[PDB]
Amino acid sequence: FKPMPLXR
Amino acid sequence: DVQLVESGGGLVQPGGSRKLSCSASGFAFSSFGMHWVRQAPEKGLEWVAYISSGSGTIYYADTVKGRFTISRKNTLFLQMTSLRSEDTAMYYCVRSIYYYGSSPFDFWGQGTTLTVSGSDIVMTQATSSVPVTPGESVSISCRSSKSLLHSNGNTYLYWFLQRPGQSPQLLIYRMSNLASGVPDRFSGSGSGTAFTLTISRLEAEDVGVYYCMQHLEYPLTFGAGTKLELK
Amino acid sequence: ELDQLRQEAEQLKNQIRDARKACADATLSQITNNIDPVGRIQMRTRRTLRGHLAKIYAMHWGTDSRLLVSASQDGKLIIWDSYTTNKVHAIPLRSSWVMTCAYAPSGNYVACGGLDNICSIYNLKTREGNVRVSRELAGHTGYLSCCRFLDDNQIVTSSGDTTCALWDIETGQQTTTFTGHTGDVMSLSLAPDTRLFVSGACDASAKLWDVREGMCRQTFTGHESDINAICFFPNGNAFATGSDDATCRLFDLRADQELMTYSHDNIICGITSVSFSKSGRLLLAGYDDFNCNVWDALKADRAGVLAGHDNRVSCLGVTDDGMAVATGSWDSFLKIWN
Amino acid sequence: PLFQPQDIASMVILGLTCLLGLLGNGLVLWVAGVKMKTTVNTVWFLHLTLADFLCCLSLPFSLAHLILQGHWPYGLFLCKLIPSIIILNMFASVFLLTAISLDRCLIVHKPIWCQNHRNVRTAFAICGCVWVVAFVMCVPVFVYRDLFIMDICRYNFDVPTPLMAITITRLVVGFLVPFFIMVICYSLIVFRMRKTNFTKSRNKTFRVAVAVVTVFFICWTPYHLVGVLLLITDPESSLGEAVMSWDHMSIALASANSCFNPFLYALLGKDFRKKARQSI
Amino acid sequence: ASIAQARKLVEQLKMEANIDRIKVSKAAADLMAYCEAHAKEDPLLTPVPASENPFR
Amino acid sequence: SAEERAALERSKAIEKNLKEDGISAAKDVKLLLLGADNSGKSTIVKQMKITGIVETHFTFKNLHFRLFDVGGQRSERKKWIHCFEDVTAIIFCVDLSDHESLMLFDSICNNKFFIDTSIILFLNKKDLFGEKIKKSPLTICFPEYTGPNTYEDAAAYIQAQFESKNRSPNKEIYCHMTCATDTNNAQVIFDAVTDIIIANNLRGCGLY
Repeated sequence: FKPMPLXR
Repeated sequence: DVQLVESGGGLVQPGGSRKLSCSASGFAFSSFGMHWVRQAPEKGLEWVAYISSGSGTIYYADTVKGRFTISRKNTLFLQMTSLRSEDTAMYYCVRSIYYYGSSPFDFWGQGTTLTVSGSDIVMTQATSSVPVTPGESVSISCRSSKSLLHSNGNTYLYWFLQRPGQSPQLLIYRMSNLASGVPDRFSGSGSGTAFTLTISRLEAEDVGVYYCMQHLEYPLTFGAGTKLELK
Repeated sequence: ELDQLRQEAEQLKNQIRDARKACADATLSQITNNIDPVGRIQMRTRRTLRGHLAKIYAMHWGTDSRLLVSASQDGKLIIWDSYTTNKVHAIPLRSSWVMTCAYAPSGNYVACGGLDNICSIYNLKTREGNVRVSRELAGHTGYLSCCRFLDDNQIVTSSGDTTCALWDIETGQQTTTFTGHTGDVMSLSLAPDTRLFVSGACDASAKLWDVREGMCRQTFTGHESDINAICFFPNGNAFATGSDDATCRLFDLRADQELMTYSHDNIICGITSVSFSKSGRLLLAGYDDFNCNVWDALKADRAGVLAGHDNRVSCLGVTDDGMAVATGSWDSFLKIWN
Repeated sequence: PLFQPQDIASMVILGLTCLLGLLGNGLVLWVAGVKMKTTVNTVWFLHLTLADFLCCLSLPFSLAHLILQGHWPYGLFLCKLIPSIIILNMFASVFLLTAISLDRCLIVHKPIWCQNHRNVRTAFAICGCVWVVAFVMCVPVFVYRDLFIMDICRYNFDVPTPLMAITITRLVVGFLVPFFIMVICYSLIVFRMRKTNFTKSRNKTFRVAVAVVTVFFICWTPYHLVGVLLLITDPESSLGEAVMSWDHMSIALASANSCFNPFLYALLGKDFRKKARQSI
Repeated sequence: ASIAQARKLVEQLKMEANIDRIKVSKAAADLMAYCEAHAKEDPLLTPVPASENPFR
Repeated sequence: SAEERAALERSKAIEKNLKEDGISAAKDVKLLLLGADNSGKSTIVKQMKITGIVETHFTFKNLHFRLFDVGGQRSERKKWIHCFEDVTAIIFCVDLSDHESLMLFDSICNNKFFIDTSIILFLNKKDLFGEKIKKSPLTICFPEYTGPNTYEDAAAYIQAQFESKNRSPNKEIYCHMTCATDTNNAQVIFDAVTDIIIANNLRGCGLY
């Protein structure tokens, strides 16, 4: 699982 | 005029359930706080229940809590469950208003008779009986287990008069003020823990039993009572 | 005979003017120059009574300096407890167009009035608990602009029919009526001894009255517009008048002339209320510019600003003991300053 | 370069947006909730600017996250609460915009009903319902936000079908329904106002309506567009890399609506304009 | 017609033209003396301490 | 805090009652009656049924009106006219049977307290105006009226004279003619009030 940028 | 007539007593088997209702007419009952005060066949007054205006806050005594409930069309109900032998008394109806400068406990009903076959501010009326002649000044004393001078500067000692064969009347409220209609001869004083009501120019109609009550925090515990018997 | 009457009136006016001019040997400003100034009087808001929903037109204190009564335009006269910011009573009014209120010195009655041409007396110590209309006075043709309590039985009122009347709250009849103003009367101040009172009408003239004989005693002039407020000095020997000409003027009863003009070139909004301090040293005046100024009564100087109102202040009043100042504006909020 | 051009643009726009939105929302909320009373008209502005202020105050958290990697040097419960708060404030903003459009259309078309049954209490009730709906739709964020891997604030999906469901509900209820409701309401407003009874407000109403709807479109379309673009097929293709790169600018555009809203909505009434001028 | 009003105005002016007057110097001195005597009893021109202030 | 709690409860209860009463009162529509003496205010306030201020209330198509008549105040208007700053509209009635009213309209239109409130104009006694027009020219009141001596043009000129007194672009002056024998006054007032309500609500939100 690649890291996710915040928001969504 | 104001009227508080009530009924619902009689002879009750132990463990039975009764309902006492207080009829009010002649005043704005919707905006007054109604209490319940009882008197044993020989003992003094003892507070029972209190219901606020709008059914907001209801308080019950330690010996009453859990078993008895009160409720309010201009009628006050007091549901009574699990009647025990200690509940024999004469139950009275009392109205009260609380605002700045108000006169709580002003009017008392005619009462009804019922027969069944640790932080309290204890008050003592040391003199059980006081013989006094007409035209002579007397003194009625009272005490308290805790200071009754609140931080706001108001002492909360209420003096009551129970004429022989009649409902109690409010004579002095807030330990210094005189109730409506009370003759000017009465005057009450005191400070902090000890209080005194001075009766000057005694008349025939002032003979009776005088009572002491506190209002700093519930429950409202009364005194034993001083009998101002004639001569 | 009209010419003779006019000549007599002109001669009498000239005689009064000359007599008043001869007695002005010195002014207050030339006398109180060597007293140290009051400095800065920085008052901060202590309480903010937020109960109303519409404009507030009047506010009066009780004699105990704890209770106050506000008569707003929402048709409600809520009696206020200042210390706890609590509502103690809520008296709905028959006519919602009310522009005056009065608290009895004993504290048992509250008066009200407005565009109904009728003064209403409410009993706050009824046996039944609620508040009832004890009496409804009638007899004014114009609107009732002010009402003050002499005692529990007599009430004196000022109305827009160019007449002020003395009433008896028992029989509800005008015991004595006062005439002489040429226009609407919109202010009234009862003397501390309750034997005299003065009225400021919209004809730009102030008059002194005697309650007993019912005759006008003195007439004060000097304003270029309608007088909107009036108030006695604490000693009862002088009084202050605020007008719509942005000026507050000080008169003397005995000297019978003007003494000081409380005006600033920067001020243009009118005055709606004038009140003094307990020692008679300050003069708090309510302007329509959304703020109240504190004037030095002895040197005609400003001493501070009681800013904080979003709209015009319509009523001002200080307590009897002088421990607080009350302002009531159209923003529906009343403020206590100390 | 240490930062990619898209990352640089996203960071700079985030900083500018955070500063401007903090200032504007603070001023609007302060003025409306202190200087003036809460009438029926100002309730909507109060709640929308509150949501925008919360979004702008949460934005520096995004700024701090978007520096090196985003391994969240802040904890687990905070990792479980911050995204939920961010999504809550953003979607509360869009829902309150839709509610404002509905209220305006209802005022125009049925004046008697609004005059006779609409007051401050009803506005508070419907606004609270809007807030509750936003909280409910953000409940999945709270129950799935977690520092799962932590070796990274992974989004829990315990290709995931629940991810499909979440994206579908987000897109539908956050873009399609509000857009149609707002467009229909403003179109009906202008159509009714083109009935010759409105000779002094048709131009201003038309300009405001077109500005509001076009700003909403250009602010929120990239968000869900890339949300569904990166969710289809393996992003191994150049298109997948491209959409991953634009994701930062996409969330930046989504956030900037919070700062754009106050000028377009609250700073329109003459009374509010005068109050803001006086307060400054 | 207006003869009665003219007579009333003349009588009122005659009554108001005979009040005894004192020089303004004495009035100003009396006002100053009243303000000086009660300076200590005015809590507005001197900030009352928070202990004595009931609105604190 | 012994019996101060009960005082706090009482204060909260009466505060809640104040709020409820205010919300109940805020629904009503408030109009203000104005006009010269015997202009026809009494006729149109009695045709809608139901010495101080006289308040008349009636409900018409889900709206509760409150007509406030202040004709009994024989004093200066400027000392009590600010009481009605929040009225929705002003009903101004002119008796066409008789220039003494144009000045009053000019005074009330440019008043600082009524720079945003709409003014509704009713003209009464149409038959009387026609009879007077036949009997006497309509140029006696207005010397500068160079036009035909007919009712139709005279009414238009009167309306123009009264409407030209407006100076604020943010207000409207509705007009109407009455014949003292029709019941359309209620419908006219209802339509005008709905228009004014729409305008005020749109202006409050900033969409105007």
